[PDB]
Amino acid sequence: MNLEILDLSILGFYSLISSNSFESIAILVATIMPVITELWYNYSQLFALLYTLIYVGAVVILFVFILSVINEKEEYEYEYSGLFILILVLLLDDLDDNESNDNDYNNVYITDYADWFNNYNESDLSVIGNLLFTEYALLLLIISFILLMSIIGLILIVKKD
Amino acid sequence: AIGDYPVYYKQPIRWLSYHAHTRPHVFYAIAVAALGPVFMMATPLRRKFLYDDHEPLPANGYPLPNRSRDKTLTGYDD
Amino acid sequence: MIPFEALIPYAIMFAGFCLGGGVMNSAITADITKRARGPNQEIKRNVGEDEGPRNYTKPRYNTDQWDKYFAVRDLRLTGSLRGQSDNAVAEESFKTNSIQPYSNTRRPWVLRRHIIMKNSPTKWARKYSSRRDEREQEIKDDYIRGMGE
Amino acid sequence: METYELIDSDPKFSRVVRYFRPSDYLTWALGTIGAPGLMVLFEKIEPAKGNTFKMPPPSIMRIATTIGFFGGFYYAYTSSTKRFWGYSENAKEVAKDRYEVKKALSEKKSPYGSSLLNPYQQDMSARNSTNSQLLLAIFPWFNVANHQSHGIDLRKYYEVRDGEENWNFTLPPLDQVKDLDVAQYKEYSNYP
Amino acid sequence: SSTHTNDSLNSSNYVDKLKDTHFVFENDKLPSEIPDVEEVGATTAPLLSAAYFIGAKCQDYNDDFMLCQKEAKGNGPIDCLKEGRRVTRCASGVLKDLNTHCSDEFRLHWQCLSFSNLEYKNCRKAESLLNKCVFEKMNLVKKIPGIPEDRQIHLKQNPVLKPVALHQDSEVAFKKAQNENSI
Amino acid sequence: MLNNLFDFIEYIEYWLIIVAFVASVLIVVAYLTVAERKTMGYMQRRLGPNAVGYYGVLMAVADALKLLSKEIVLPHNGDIIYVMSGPLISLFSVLLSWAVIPFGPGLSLLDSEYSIIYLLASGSIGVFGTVIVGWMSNSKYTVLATVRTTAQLISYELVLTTVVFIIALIVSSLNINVIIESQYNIWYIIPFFPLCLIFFISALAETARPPFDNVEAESELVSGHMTELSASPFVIFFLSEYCSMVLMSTLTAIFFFGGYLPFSNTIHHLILNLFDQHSIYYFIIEGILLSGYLAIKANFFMFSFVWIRAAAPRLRYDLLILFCWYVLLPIVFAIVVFAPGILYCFDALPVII
Amino acid sequence: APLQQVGRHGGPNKCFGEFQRVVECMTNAKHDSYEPCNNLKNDYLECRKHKVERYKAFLMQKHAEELGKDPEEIGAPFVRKRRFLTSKTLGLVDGDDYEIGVEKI
Amino acid sequence: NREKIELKREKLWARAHLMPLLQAEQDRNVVRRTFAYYKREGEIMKDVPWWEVKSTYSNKDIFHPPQTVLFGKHIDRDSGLMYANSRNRFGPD
Amino acid sequence: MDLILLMLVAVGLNIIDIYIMIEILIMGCTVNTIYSASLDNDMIGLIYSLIQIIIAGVESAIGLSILVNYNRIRNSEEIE
Ligand SMILES: CCCCCCCCCCCCCCCCCC(=O)OC[C@H](COP(=O)(O)OCCN)OC(=O)CCCCCCCCCCCCCCCCC
Repeated sequence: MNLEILDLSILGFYSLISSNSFESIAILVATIMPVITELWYNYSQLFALLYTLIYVGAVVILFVFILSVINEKEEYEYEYSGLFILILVLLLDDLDDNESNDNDYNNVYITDYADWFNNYNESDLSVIGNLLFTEYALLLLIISFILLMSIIGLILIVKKD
Repeated sequence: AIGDYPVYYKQPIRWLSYHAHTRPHVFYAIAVAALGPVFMMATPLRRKFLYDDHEPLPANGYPLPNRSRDKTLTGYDD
Repeated sequence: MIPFEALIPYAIMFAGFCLGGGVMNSAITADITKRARGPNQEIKRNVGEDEGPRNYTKPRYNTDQWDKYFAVRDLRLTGSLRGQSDNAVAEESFKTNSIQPYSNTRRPWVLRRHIIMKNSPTKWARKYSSRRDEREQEIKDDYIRGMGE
Repeated sequence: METYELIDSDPKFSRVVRYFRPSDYLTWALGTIGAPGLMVLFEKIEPAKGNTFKMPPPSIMRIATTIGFFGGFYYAYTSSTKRFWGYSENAKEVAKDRYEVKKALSEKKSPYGSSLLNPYQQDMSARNSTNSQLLLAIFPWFNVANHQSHGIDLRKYYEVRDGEENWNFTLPPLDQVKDLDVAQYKEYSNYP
Repeated sequence: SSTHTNDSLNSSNYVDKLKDTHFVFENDKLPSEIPDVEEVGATTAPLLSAAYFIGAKCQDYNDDFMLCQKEAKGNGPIDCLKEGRRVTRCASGVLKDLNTHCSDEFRLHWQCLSFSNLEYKNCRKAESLLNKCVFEKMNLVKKIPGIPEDRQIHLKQNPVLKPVALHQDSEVAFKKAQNENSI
Repeated sequence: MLNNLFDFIEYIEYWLIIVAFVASVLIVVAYLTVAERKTMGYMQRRLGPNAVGYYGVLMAVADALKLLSKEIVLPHNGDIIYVMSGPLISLFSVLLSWAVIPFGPGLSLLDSEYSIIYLLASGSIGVFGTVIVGWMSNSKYTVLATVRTTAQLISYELVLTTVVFIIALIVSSLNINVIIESQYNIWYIIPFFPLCLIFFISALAETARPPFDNVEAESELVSGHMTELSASPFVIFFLSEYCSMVLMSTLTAIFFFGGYLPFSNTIHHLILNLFDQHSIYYFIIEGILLSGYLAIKANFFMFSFVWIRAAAPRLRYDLLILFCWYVLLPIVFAIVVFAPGILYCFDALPVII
Repeated sequence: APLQQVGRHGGPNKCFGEFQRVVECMTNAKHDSYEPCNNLKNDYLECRKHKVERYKAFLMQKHAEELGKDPEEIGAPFVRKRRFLTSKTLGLVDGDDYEIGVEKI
Repeated sequence: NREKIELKREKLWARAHLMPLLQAEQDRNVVRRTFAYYKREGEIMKDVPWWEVKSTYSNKDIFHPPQTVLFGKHIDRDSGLMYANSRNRFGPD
Repeated sequence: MDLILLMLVAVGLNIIDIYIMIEILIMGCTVNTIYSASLDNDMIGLIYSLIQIIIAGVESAIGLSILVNYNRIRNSEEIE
């Protein structure tokens, strides 16, 4: 019983009914959490933790910006919607969940055959660091160049003087 | 000039004294950071005076002998 | 003057760590050792008269892909992921008891069910445009048509 | 197309600087003083403030010289690089390069020199640094490693050219020269 | 490295549930045209204990099998079946000898490894007794290639890293050989 | 029975191990509150709790039970989401962080080569629980605490993360158990004494403990984000905050004092030589000793958490922001360059074994 | 030439060999057109997705359905729960059907 | 750290010596399952005269083991708790 | 349901809600990259995935700063 379906259905229901900005940043948290958990199992545990390390810090900075901008607008603005139409919209979106139309690729399972040739076994993060600092060191240096531009960019935009 | 700000290219030693006294969080953070590359430049001195580098690890797969197969090899046959 | 009443809570906190360490170190070690005795419950539980003193296997940590291969291989030889055996020759059952995991390769559910994340120009083309699938079906059709020759 | 002999497709940083001609230092010096001169020239063309000439402050002159110092060196570095690449007249550089390589070969030493980088890193470093001088105006990147991918054959250093008979250099076979790929994989084919 | 794959057992059953993993068995043996072989029955601990003895005894067959793989140009699994069976029999012979000449020393070593996270640095006392017994009865010596003979870590007198918990059976056996063998 | 019971226990054995593990952490957290009051009392020349249970051993039970028998204050019963979402997220974040804490070699619920990342990532989630309480709240003191809480996170998060990365860089591993075993010959307190002080300062900032107790300053913001909390929401937040104190105290013992490694190797061998390794009694004693070594080191820093509270006044949060960015960050970034330079110079780059 | 298709341990993965043979064919001077390298490109794409092999499996399953063959009579036995890879299924001589321990290795 | 390098070297050579025997066992397993795949395909497609049993790769000089399979009996279908009511793996129950 | 542009309703009616939508959309591409890289056993794709996370984080900081200054300008009299 894939419980990931139920969690996404609940998340999608609140996306259509979210009114204030606080409910929107809560939607973002309710989006990263299914991504991290579904990454923690199945595909990649490494990037599930990397998503938590980086995006959670961004969420707090996002949240503290909301406290400086909320201006009573959505605390009294009315919304109409309707319970019946919201469920109908979510039901129709539930009907089609096939992102690809290659039936053979989606219905036939495959296996891999492991080999003992790799006596030197290390984590994927070490291999990423091996290539990032040697093969693609230019990308790493340009990324630091972009980070430098952001630091200068933030100061000039925000600082009054 | 009992407490003036020294000019770096005229009094380099006095200029360093100003930051060591007024900005300790800057003078000593750079001093610790500088010793990193400094020890890296002293590596050749260690290579000749203390000991040599270790042999590289066999982290490149199975070591295949650089020779043709021995066609005269038998034993443990079917 | 050492106040012993202030040290009473620390002694209980000291016992708190020892409770976790004592239970975890012993129960986990015993469970691994018990399951390494044999493939059936009559050997795991009952200790034979001629059997020697019990040698315990401690929990394994800091593993890699090679240890995952070893654990499956040990399962097919002893019925335990950490079973013990130094036999020179394996049983005949080891030849044909290999385990091969077959699984689907579909995208994560969040990628194809999130109300926002699933929408992109390429994802719509994959989901609603037959241009990619019609062309790729030619390769599948070429396979059968090239048999008779 | 004005083409000359290829010396080194990825010349080392020290090799490029050593092979500087007197004109290369001249262009380096002109770049160093040109940038302060341009600030003087710009003020003469149109003063920064007012209608009369006003010398730029010495703080501007100091930073302008530093910018010109790196700008002049980069220009000189590019000019010397083309001689290794063969895009420019390099008969002086060819003769000097051949003498150094033959001397190293006669000593059973690699012309490229010993390296701290393993076989993968030496090849990786060459890929990053090769032809990087084409973007030297955008951002710097230099060959500061002793790799063996220089786009030349050491066989061409065995043939004797005019003016080299008196060099009296004896060249052993390449398989007996240390730190060469053809003289490392003796025991294992995957380990040097 | 605990990265999930499609080639072996994953970390938890939740990974299997998301992947819908099927653990598939095959009931067919190798075809009769391929000669049958006796598979090695040693588990992880005995194999790690005898790793350097298999290499010393079966070095030429290990190299020949691996040289067959490289010279097969992608057809290694099929072409090198004959070379594979030589390695399996040679490796089995080493384990058979260890069970007939050095069984007490062999079992003491790999049981220490099971007791100490399968780490070589934590069973030097048991390994030293095993290495001495194998040499005196099989003329096989553990050797670590690429380094000078006296700079081998298993022969180091005072290692920086030592086991936290001593193995009592190893300690008793080591003392029984110190006083008796070296009078 | 008998046969059907002797395998039922085996079927449920590992759930008992987890339940015992949960009880082990809760007992330390429960009596840390009692220990803190007792420790501050004698330093302040009072006694601390000694009249709730024999010599005060039931003080933690009374405080928890009384609050669990208190009315929950909320605008409506259906508003149980608002005042419980915050504390539950904070509690789950710190409890999940304990999964990668090894009481012995391999004695951790979660073992992975990325345990360090999981530890830092799980702790960052707990910050989101604190800011949830200030959800367009009508309480002005709750709102002011949320602003201060975000400011403190910006202070310690960069400093705390980089210090842990230096220790991981020294061992070239992000596995906590590998870091513990790497300290057999030297405890990292000696080579990295500045980092241990920096780590402890960041630990105080992370837990909002004095002198960095700006989130819950009684003389500034009555109770901070907990001013509107009562009964169970207060307990869960109170439990989570003290669970972080134990966790950070245990982390300090792991990163710089060898974790569970014995104080003296000779004494460890002598005690274990009194027990037979063929019996389970050896491994019961071994777990007590190894965790006892961790407990003694962890109790010292839990003592130090109380010790600094009773000896230092509170520092303003804006001063804390300048403290981390101007002082702590340059120092830690300097060390992250200094350390590889030393290791490469002497041909001692770390590998995992 | 930049590295592509690098395995999780720093070496070539399963499909690098197919990719390498494609590059060698395309960059070889003896060829006049890229037609001889077309078959090598299909193999590399087959290595990653196995789309043709999955299609072949689709035909075999569909063909057996019209013939009335039961899937369990011509298929391969499988186990869905890892804790139930019992020693009886593995064929051990004294194999029991009790579940195996997969909680903590 | 310098001892860890020597310890790392000892571990790497120990795995290198065990590699040929472990891979030889694995090679036979792959060959055994490769033949089992084509035997299953041959039985299913025997009534089709024009069907050719072969891999989906044009390079016949490179060994490509099939990575698909057709699912048969569900051995642990009847399994409950603490015990697998395992069905017969070799033939009908 | 996607072709009728249903996602335009799931996005809230605030400027910061547009920012959240962009982060989710970019995150979907990164998840897809991890999905492909993990199946292929290709660390190059994981290098791409890490770059996409770092680059997207830079984008959020720049956009927030513009939005911070934009909100500052309206409440910028500060006569008090
Ligand atoms: C984690 C355990 C402890 C937290 C449990 C709280 C459960 C509440 C629902 C959790 C979020 C599920 C997905 C919904 C997305 C966010 C929508 C939202 O704003 O929160 C729902 C909450 C319900 O109240 P309601 O009145 O119906 O909504 C307002 C109607 N104008 O309306 C509110 O605004 C109240 C918000 C309270 C604070 C919630 C902050 C977000 C919590 C996220 C943590 C869990 C991560 C997501 C897990 C489920 C993913 C689908």
